[PDB]
Amino acid sequence: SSRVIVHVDLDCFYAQVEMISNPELKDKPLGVQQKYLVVTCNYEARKLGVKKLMNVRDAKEKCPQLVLVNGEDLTRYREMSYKVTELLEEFSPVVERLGFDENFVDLTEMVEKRLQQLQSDELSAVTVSGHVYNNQSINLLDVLHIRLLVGSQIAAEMREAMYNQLGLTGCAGVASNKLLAKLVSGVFKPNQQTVLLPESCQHLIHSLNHIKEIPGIGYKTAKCLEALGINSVRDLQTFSPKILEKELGISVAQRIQKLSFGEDNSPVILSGPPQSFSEEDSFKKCSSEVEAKNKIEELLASLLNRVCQDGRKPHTVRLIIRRYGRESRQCPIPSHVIQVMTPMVDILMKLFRNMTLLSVCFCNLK
Amino acid sequence: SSRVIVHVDLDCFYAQVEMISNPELKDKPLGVQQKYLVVTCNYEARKLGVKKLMNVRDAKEKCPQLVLVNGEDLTRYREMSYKVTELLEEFSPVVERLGFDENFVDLTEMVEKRLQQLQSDELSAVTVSGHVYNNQSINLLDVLHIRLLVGSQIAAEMREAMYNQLGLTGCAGVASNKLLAKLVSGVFKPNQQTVLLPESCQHLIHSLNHIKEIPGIGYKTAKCLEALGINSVRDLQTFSPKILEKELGISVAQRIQKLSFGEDNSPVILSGPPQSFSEEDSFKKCSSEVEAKNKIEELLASLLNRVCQDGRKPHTVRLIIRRYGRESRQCPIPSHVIQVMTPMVDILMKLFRNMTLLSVCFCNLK
DNA sequence: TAGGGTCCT
DNA sequence: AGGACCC
DNA sequence: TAGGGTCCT
DNA sequence: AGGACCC
Repeated sequence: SSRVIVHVDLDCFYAQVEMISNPELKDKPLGVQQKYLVVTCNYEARKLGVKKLMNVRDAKEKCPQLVLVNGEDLTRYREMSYKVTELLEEFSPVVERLGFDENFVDLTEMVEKRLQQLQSDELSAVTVSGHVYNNQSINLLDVLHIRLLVGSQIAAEMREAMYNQLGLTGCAGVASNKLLAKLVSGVFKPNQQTVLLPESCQHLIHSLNHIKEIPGIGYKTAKCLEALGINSVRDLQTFSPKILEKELGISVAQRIQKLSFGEDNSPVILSGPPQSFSEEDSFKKCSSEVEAKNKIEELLASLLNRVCQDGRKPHTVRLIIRRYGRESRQCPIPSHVIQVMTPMVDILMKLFRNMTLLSVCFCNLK
Repeated sequence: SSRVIVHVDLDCFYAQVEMISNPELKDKPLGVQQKYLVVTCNYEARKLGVKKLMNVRDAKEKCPQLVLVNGEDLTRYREMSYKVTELLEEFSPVVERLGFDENFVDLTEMVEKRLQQLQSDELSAVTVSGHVYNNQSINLLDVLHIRLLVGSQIAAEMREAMYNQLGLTGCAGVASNKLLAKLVSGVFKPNQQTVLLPESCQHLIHSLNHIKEIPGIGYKTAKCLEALGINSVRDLQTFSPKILEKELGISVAQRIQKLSFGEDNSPVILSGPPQSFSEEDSFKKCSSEVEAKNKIEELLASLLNRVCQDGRKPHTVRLIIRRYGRESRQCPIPSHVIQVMTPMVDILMKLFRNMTLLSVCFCNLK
């Protein structure tokens, strides 16, 4: 029943991809911006004081030289993101993506095949690769320690390969479920890896400073938990099941409470090809509601070649908006047109009618 | 690109199944009732004046003797319904169910395989089986006439088989798409079949007296079409695309207008096993909101053995209600419990809280 | 936030 | 269609 | 309606 | 979760 999961987390992904593109930014502190924000930056930059999501001022002006590169167009990041997942799929087919820069891989079957291959004696020579969370001592007679170490060796091989084959660095964490792998992958932040032995599972989970830090608990649940006095992970562990059950629902409640103990039985799901392709433009009020339809052909133009590219074709289109909350108009894509721009353009137009930012989404792929 | 579709429609299905069960009702006019209604009845009954969905009074008292059998419990109907579909699947794998007593089968591939088998001469001997809609003349040199006739021969074989193997009678209609097959299957109502040649497609579609009669157009669309002056099928054929587009949406609009011409490109979809299992009880106000939870264990008890039976197990439960409009509380089914009553019972209870008729639905099968 | 994406209700 | 969660 | 069911938004 | 459509 016990698993060996790895979580692979790429350092400052977009900046890595931009530094690979213009090398002259290698030494230089680098910010990737979209609109007014520095959504990410390389280490130099971060060191000289910057954070994911500061103002191109509160941050340019917080610092020198700061090179800015525009990262509005996600295309290259999205391609590199899939190169990484495909590489990890080669290790073990079941890989789950979480945004463009994180992947979970279930290493359970692969660890077991390795251990079977190892003869009677070299098993005592199995070592760790990377850090051991909390500096915990290994016990070579613990079968679970031996699996998690083999799991740290797969992880180092994945990271070596992502570096040798794609030029990317990244962190990894090995643990017995997704929550823990993800919590432990960032303990040694830059381009390193860590492995979580079971005896340190409470230490990790209690190293959190707020339940918002638990993946699975977002902006809302957190605000609600607060309203009940629950603030630390230990308040959530000890809070009353009932009262919680009867406030967040049995589902929400009885899952987030297991999380608070480090227990998480959710499988790593095979993500495979994406379920949708969309594009977007912000513009703090810039749609006169009228003129701004040209932005609509915009988005289509890019999308169409993406949607094409795939093979698979979309059976639904959808349009989305915001106001000086979002709204969406869903609709089937007419038969024969799947098989160019011009028809589409006008399906999207009336959709527009039936209704600070705009988007087209192509979904329901077949 | 042209298809041969059959639509198979069983006569007064529940009554057939009840007449097979108690033979003494064979000669006798038979009503199947659920609560206060005669949801269906055998021909004798219908003849001596009865209709699908009259009051057990406005109808018992509209007529003699009238035997009543309770059809609240759908179990036997549901089993016989699947026996019928499985039989038709044996002819050609792609069969779509529409409620418990109707099935569409795409006979395209099977008709073509038959025609290929027929040598050069016997092709002139191909005949029809059953009625030809509108008494239309056949043209043996029309490839489309020849396909639809072979299609009427498959249809007679299906009906013979449903009769010989399962004791059920029924109607069939063969046509080039689902709309037309379904419109034409009831032209000779009792236990007969009809085939639609293309030249009579407008005659059939114009034989309708209201656009509500077009499968695809329901209670709402109809009321809306009316609000625009559209009443006959010919008003809908001739109504303006735009105005219609810009009232029902492009999707709704441009599909129902094709229907009004007898054009319908929707594929017969393989229904396979069901996507959900649910049970229900009416009771014009009888839930004190409190006591009535016993009805909840009720429904579960039956369901559980159904859900079991299948193989596949449900990952979601859901509860539904009405008021002296419906409401549903959706929720995941806790891991380990999939693998009895007692846990469930209480998951359903709190669901109850977060909130003339009651139901449990098990869905999201895996 | 930005510019994506995913699953549930 | 909209809500919630993730990066 | 009753007692089911299915797909879309 | 609720709307619309079918039997």
